[PDB]
Amino acid sequence: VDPTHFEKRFLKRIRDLGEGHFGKVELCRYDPEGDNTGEQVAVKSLKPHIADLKKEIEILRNLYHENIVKYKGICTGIKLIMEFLPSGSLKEYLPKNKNKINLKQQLKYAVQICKGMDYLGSRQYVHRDLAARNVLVESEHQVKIGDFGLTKAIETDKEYYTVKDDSPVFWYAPECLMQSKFYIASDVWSFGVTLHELLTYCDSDSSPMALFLKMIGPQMTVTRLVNTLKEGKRLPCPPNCPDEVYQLMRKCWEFQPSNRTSFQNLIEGFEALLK
Ligand SMILES: COc1cc2ccccc2cc1-c1[nH]ncc1NC(=O)c1cnn2cccnc12
Repeated sequence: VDPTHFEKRFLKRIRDLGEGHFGKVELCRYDPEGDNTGEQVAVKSLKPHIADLKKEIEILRNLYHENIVKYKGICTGIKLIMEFLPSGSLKEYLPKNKNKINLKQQLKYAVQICKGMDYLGSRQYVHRDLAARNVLVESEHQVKIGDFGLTKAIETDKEYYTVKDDSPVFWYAPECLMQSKFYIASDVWSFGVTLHELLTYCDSDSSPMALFLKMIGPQMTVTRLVNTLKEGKRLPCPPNCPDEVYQLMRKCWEFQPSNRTSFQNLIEGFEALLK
């Protein structure tokens, strides 16, 4: 018996967790005993792209880190089976838990995101989609990177991956916008934007999209965004965020990828502030 092979007849749908343009994640119970005692699992599938999901499954199958969502297996068309985290993403959890999550916890979550991300980089992958919606809450003390839908391997001895083919433009570094080039330093830029979200408790009115649209004016959006970044304009300091924290966030946003901070330097910076 292969423990990573989930039989369709025992995989019982409970409800939707979230839906995208091409796929969805559902809460299922794998119940071979048929008495509702089986384990709850998160199941990613496509709407009735297939080749991309198979590449995603093989990426996650080989990633093992305390801050990366656990691969469980497959249901073969194919479905990706993962551990279920009931608290959902930071985007859903943070607005409902402000009283529980203070600055010290936001900085520990920031460290955890950086550790998962530094690990993905050491395995030669560029995430391309780091945003709060992709960071899952295990507990009030732990987060995990929860999706790898856009993840690409960077060729040995190369610095970036060029993407051929709906992009999260308000989280994208200037090289991603202008040349479709994705470096490890591009994920650091996206991390800076995710840190801004975490510090605002994912407030929709001060989302990266809302804030950049106010700067540029509410097919032409991306050109105005690139121009705004070339002028040196950046997302403002979050309310109640100390300047020393905002300075670390600003180091994620150096125009040139080679001038940006590393995830290791960010971890060191946050750990210095936590003392
Ligand atoms: C990362 O979340 C999504 C990714 C998607 C990727 C593609 C399409 C839809 C997606 C929806 C979600 C999502 N939206 N609202 C909550 C959640 N996910 C969880 O609540 C969740 C709970 N354990 N779990 C394990 C793996 C993945 N997701 C989860």
